[PDB]
Amino acid sequence: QVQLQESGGGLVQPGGSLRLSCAASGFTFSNYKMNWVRQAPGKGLEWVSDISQSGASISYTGSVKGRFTISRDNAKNTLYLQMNSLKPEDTAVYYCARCPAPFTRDCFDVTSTTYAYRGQGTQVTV
Amino acid sequence: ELDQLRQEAEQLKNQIRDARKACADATLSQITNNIDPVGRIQMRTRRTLRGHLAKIYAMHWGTDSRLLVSASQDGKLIIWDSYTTNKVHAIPLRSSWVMTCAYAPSGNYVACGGLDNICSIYNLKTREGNVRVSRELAGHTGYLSCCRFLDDNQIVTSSGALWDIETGQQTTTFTGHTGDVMSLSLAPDTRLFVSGACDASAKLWDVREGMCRQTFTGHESDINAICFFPNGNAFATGSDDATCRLFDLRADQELMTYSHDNIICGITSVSFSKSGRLLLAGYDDFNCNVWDALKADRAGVLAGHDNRVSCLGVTDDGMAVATGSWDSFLKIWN
Amino acid sequence: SIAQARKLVEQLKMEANIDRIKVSKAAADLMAYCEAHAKEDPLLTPVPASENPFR
Amino acid sequence: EKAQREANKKIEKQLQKDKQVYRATHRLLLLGAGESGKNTIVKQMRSGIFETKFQVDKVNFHMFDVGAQRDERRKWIQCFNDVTAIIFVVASSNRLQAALKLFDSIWNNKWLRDTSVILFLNKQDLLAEKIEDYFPEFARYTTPEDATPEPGEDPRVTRAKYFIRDEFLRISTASGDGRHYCYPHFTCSVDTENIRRVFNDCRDIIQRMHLRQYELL
Amino acid sequence: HSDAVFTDNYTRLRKQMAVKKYLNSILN
Amino acid sequence: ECDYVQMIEVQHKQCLEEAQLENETIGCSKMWDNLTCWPATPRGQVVVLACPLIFKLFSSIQGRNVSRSCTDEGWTHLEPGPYPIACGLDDKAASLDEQQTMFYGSVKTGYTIGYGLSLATLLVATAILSLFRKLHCTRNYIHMHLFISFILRAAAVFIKDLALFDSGESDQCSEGSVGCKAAMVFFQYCVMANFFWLLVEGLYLYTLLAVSFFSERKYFWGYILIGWGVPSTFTMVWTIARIHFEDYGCWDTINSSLWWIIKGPILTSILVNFILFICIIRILLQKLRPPDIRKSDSSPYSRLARSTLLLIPLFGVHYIMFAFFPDNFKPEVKMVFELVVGSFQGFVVAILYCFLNGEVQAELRRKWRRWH
Repeated sequence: QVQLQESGGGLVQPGGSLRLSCAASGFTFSNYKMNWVRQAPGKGLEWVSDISQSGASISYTGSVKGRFTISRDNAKNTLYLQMNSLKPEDTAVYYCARCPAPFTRDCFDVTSTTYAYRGQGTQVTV
Repeated sequence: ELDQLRQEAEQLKNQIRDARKACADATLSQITNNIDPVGRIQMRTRRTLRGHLAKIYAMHWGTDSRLLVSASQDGKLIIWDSYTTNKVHAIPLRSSWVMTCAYAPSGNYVACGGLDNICSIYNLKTREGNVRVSRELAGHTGYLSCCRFLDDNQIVTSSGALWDIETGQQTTTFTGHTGDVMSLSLAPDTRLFVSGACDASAKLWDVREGMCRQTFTGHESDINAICFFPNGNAFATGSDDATCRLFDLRADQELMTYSHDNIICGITSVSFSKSGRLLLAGYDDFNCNVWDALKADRAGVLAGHDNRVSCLGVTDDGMAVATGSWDSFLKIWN
Repeated sequence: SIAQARKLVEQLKMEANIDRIKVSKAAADLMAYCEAHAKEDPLLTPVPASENPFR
Repeated sequence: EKAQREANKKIEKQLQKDKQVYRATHRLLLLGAGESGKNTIVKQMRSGIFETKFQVDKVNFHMFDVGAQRDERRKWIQCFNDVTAIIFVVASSNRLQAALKLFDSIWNNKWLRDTSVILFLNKQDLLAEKIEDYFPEFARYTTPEDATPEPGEDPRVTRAKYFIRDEFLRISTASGDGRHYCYPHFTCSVDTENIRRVFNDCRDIIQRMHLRQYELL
Repeated sequence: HSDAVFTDNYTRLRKQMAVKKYLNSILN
Repeated sequence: ECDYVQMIEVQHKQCLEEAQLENETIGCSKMWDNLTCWPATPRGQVVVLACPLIFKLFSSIQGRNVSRSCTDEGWTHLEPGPYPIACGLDDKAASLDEQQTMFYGSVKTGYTIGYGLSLATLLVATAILSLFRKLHCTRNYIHMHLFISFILRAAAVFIKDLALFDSGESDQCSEGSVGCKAAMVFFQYCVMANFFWLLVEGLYLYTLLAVSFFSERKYFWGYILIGWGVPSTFTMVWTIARIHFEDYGCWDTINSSLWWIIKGPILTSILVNFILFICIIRILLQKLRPPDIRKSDSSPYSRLARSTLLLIPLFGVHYIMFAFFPDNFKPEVKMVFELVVGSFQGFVVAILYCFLNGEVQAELRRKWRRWH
């Protein structure tokens, strides 16, 4: 079945750097656009970044523009997210999400609650 | 707390996967390799129904395999006579966003439902001769996607539940799905039914006790269509990942995957034939594919339709196969 | 989500106790069912026009 | 057989007379990011689907609301591919990023690539807030010469509102390719020009469709 | 239209040719 | 100009009687020679009188007079002019007539072959638009009605050519049959019907563009009426006017005021169309240019020009170019330009709106795949 596992995170000092990994199982990595979404404590889900199937189209939200970067590797079926110059505002639980439909250059309900194609997510605090 | 809940849940999933792997040594394709191929099948458009105004979502074949029901976005539920291509009935609908329709086995009642979250039951035959509203079930919170009649007083509905016609109350709720349930099928013995949601899991529910007996995984996208095998010990699912899958209740695992490289479109309608040898999947490339259930080979292509195919149905006696699409046409194939 | 997790664990435990027969037996059963009703399927074997409603 | 034919012809004439009015009604899909002032707009113009009927210049318009539906909008949105337009409301006053992502999803849908989108910037509260940290590109943004700000408006408010408009248009014009168009507007909840704006946008959409029918566009 | 004026001009030309040929035929 | 040959035999019969007086020196009285007759001649003197009016046509000299006598050997002087007993000026510009008839034959062949090609294309185009059920729509109904109008116009052209010029010119001059009048009436009806359907095509797109919220189904009958009955009414009015007043054989002459009954509406059916066309162009312009903000929309006026070029044959506005000309360059310009463009207009419209149409081609390729 489809499953997403997030690894990494933890407690780091503000302004540091940390790398998060997302492992996918049950489907082809290259056929879906992938997303990172954070949820702050006491707040709803907030979209962070998106990466296309081949990685040509990569975009980030304006809150963390110029600080966080995303990349994907289809051969290892894994996605990497590097965070540099951390901020206290970025204390949240992070979720690696898969777009519901393959071979579609868009996808809906990425930040929707009770999303089926979403991983467990890891808490990141500074 | 929640962490060890998740840990033993993962352990249970691993145990289920190991049990499924142990019970599987050879696939159905390996066994059916030595049987004769079905061959190339030619189907011709025997009748065309053009009375509809907008895109058509669902249809249901009749018990006598002559009368049918069709639902389109114009808000008209049309009862058709498939033999002489003459319209039998046209019932206006309160909500034009109808997504599903069902035909009673006795032929006296017809169900409709959609985004209004309300299922309307109409009496086809009455003393005064005009179809009226007989029941209005408004207990659901999500949009209705499929409905099937168990009998004249028992109905099963799919929303993203079991209802009694006489009292109009939700006597049984089938919970456990995470996504929106899109398709529902009824077993020949009217004792079990499979429901596919907006996820890889399709759940089998017993009609009486109302709990989920089995859960089947394997799909890679949202499940849109489901249909029981004529035998009743198996079923087929069509999802958005451009693949069709066959599962069985006794073994509780996947049989084979029907897919092609040239196909990148999801499946919206599946319906087995009388013998179960043909799967008759409906795709988004404006055409349907006839899939051999035992050899995973495309028997034929039904490219008569001009828009996306939404519903496909097979007669009870397996005489003709009807197909409705996003164009206001219903086409009958042999 | 403690209650939901408990419900999921209970559902998985219930699904663990079901008895599954071998895949080969079920495959043979479906093959025999398909071959027994092959002559009763007009789609598999074309029906003669004499008794065919749709022409 | 004849007993069936009189019923068939009666149903046929009923369907013809209903089609005579079905094509005269325009269907619109109303969408918003929750509490983005859409309900105020509905109250100004006047359980699963809430429908509103209003006649403008002897032309009927039938608008559909989201209603009591779950947040999972991937599936049922496909039911609104044949509507005349999708009126999408954005709270312009990070909900803005969520609205932008939703607009991107709606614009690029395979089934919704043939329907036009009427973009409304309902929350014109930029004057109260006088934003820069949320969008780093806004710091170096310059007001385009195409802007036509009304007299009596602060230049910073105009710069911010056209920055949001261009942020929406860059997604809108990324893959429009001419089959569908977007019509952004700087409207307000209490503004009475929403009906006229929708009327003009629908007229423009139908004229463009007619031009495409004759291959003139 | 152009068709009518062309037809009128051509029929006048044909009549003129016929008259001139009739007069020239009888030289006497 | 066949109304002069009758007096030749009239005078032949009038003076066919034997001479009543033979008391002259030569005895000449009351016989008819090739041109004129003399009742009685005084041999003492000879008079000079005007020549017969038959040669007044194609004559640059007015009031010419010749000397005529009675003598059988010579009616006039030995060498009065080119021909002895005729007017002073008889024949001129021999090669001009030959070059004119050659040019007329060439242009006749040209527009006939153009009309034939247009008809051949229009039959198959109409068959494609009518047989296929998918293409059935109001625009395609106006498109197929305009094709039928062009087909009828070409058929009437061919029938008129067969019944007017293919027949013997002497036979037509001697008498005009009822079939000639019927063919001319059908020709005028078809030409006016074709012109009125180019206007309807322009009016339909105009109504579609300016009035988006317009119900075409309940106004289709009005379009059919204005496209068919009005040309029929005008044709019947012209026919009854010709029958009542100035029949004069075959109704090919247009020098009478009744020709305006056909000329009047047709010009109008052009002018309004042109105006509508202009408005339609403006309707496109605001949409063709960048609607909201400035983009890299290179060459929008080029797109407007190509749209205008492809819309020229559907509207037939080119007729307004040389329609207003009363007599300016009529033979070498208005007729040549308007017959060639009129003959090829049907073919161009058929190949532009049926063969090159995206929807029609997309349906035709899938139909070809279905059949093979």
